Amino acid sequence: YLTERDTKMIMEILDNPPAPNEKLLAAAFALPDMKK
Amino acid sequence: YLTERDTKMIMEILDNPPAPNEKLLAAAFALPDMKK
Amino acid sequence: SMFTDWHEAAIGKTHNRMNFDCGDADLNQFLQRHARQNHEKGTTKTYVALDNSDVTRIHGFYSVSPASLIYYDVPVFRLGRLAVDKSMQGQGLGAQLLLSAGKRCIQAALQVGGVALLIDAKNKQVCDWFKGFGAVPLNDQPLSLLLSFKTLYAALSASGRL
Amino acid sequence: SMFTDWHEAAIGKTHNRMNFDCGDADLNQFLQRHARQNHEKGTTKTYVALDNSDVTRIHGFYSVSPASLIYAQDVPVFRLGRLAVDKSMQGQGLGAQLLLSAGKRCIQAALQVGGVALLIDAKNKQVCDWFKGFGAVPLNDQPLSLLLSFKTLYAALSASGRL
Ligand SMILES: CC(C)(COP(=O)(O)OP(=O)(O)OC[C@H]1O[C@@H](n2cnc3c(N)ncnc32)[C@H](O)[C@@H]1O)[C@@H](O)C(=O)NCCC(=O)NCCS
Ligand SMILES: CC(C)(COP(=O)(O)OP(=O)(O)OC[C@H]1O[C@@H](n2cnc3c(N)ncnc32)[C@H](O)[C@@H]1O)[C@@H](O)C(=O)NCCC(=O)NCCS
Repeated sequence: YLTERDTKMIMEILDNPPAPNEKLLAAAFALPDMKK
Repeated sequence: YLTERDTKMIMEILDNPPAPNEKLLAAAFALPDMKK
Repeated sequence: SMFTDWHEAAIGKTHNRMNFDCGDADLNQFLQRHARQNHEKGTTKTYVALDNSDVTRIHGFYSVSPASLIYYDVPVFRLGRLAVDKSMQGQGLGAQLLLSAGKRCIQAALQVGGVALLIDAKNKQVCDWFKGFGAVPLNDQPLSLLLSFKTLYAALSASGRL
Repeated sequence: SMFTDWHEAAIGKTHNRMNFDCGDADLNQFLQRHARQNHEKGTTKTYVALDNSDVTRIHGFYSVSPASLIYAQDVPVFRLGRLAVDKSMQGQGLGAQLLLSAGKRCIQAALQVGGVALLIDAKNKQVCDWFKGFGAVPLNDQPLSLLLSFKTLYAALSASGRL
């Protein structure tokens, strides 16, 4: 059910993965260290 | 992308789950106790 | 800067589901009517952020499940729901929960596979919020985004949450 | 009765991939050429049954991944994409033990992140028959696919104390 445009996009995003943003990083650092 | 016939069967199998047979049980008892 | 006086647990019997208001009736009603039943069945697991002082008060929740996208198929975990109480929004808790869900799903994926988070956005306001974190909206389904475990892992590794 | 002098590990660099023959070229070549790459990427995780004496000898393997079936009027599952036992070691119950071990691994994940059943890919109808043996129900409209409840699997593992 993925369209050609998206099947290509996703393949590219997965093979060539972006680095994390400042917003994504800030969250990682704020998240308390918890188990499970 | 699941047919009406199968969507009904699966729903029934999941709501009313079979008990394990002797072959499934025998394997469970043989399987060495190990970790993740 | 960010609210951090909370703790994460699986949805349980003692948690105050009725006081939770994120401003969206569906997400409120999901938590109230369906979260625990779905968690018992295994259809979707719901994790709540509880106050460290009032341990029955829910500041927010998220829900996950395994899924695949068919091009070969792509193994993913679906972030089906994420929400923060109106009283607690704009203190970074939403962002922390996206990260925590990423963490949980990556830890599972190490055992049984999965490469990305498939994020369900209800409306375009929520979809915008997710784009903020580097989630890429799909062209053919504009209220669905994808976010690499590579990307998520890099961030969690950076901060020592993995 | 059954072969039980083996132990499970994730596919690794130490494991003798070239000695493995299950009598199927594709499954042999999957283990030899694709298992490790797919395991590194996260597309499918492969677990191997090693001899307790010769810890580099592979008696058998299985591979899993998350997936969902869409109802038409979502079912969260783990796909058992592959299971195989060396020809030298077949007919000693190790195949059965690996189905159970894959069930165990996927159930433990499903406790964290959801999933209700094992979706089993059968290559041919001989293998599909073998799976029916264990209470796996073939889908009508996908004939080489079976479903086996985590409730069913859990009952069996709980019975034996593997959970
Ligand atoms: C809104 C959600 C994500 C709460 O996130 P929370 O505020 O805790 O997250 P966090 O503090 O990390 O981020 C919010 C901050 O991001 C910034 N921001 C940037 N883009 C946006 C955007 N599109 N929408 C909101 N905030 C945004 C703002 O500065 C805001 O203060 C969540 O509760 C939700 O979407 N619930 C559904 C409720 C709904 O759709 N409608 C009611 C809204 S009152
Ligand atoms: C044989 C497989 C399934 C692993 O099973 P394994 O023999 O290790 O397990 P286990 O001993 O529990 O089961 C085999 C026993 O079940 C019974 N059995 C075997 N096949 C069947 C069947 N189709 N239907 C019913 N009972 C069967 C027999 O009594 C046999 O001794 C696996 O290695 C496999 O078949 N791989 C694919 C190879 C292929 O397609 N062709 C080459 C086969 S030589």
